[PDB]
Amino acid sequence: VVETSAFGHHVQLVNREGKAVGFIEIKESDDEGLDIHISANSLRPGASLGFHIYEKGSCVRPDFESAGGPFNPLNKEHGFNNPMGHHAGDLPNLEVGADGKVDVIMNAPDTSLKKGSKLNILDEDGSAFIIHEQADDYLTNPSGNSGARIVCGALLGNNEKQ
Repeated sequence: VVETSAFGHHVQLVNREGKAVGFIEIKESDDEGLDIHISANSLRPGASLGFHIYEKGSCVRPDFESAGGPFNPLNKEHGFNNPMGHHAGDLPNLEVGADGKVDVIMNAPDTSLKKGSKLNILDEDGSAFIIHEQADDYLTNPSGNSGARIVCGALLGNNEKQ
């Protein structure tokens, strides 16, 4: 009939235009690196639905103490090979095209998300996942965007003591 997720409490990845409405379904395992199922869904356009750890707190920081986010200025050109050039700041491997079925669970640096605390990989910005600044929804007419903060999902664990 219907199914259900595993664990709870996660950073939902939704977009005002992306249409995405998945979530960060992490299911700590016990093998190597990680074995979570962080992949959004409910999309269509070749837009993005989040980004790599590059945000300060999940919708809990305006702009003052180290903005963070991506790098480089606006720069809205993107040319496979132009005289101007472009870089932006790298793009996440999750820009629709497969139902946002992008689950990273193969070879990891140090994703000890099975230590016994969801994701004990709290380093500067644990796991940040901002769902914005990307879209490229070829619509222009309704209410697309192609760059604008609306959703987020940066849940960077916090820990500190003497």
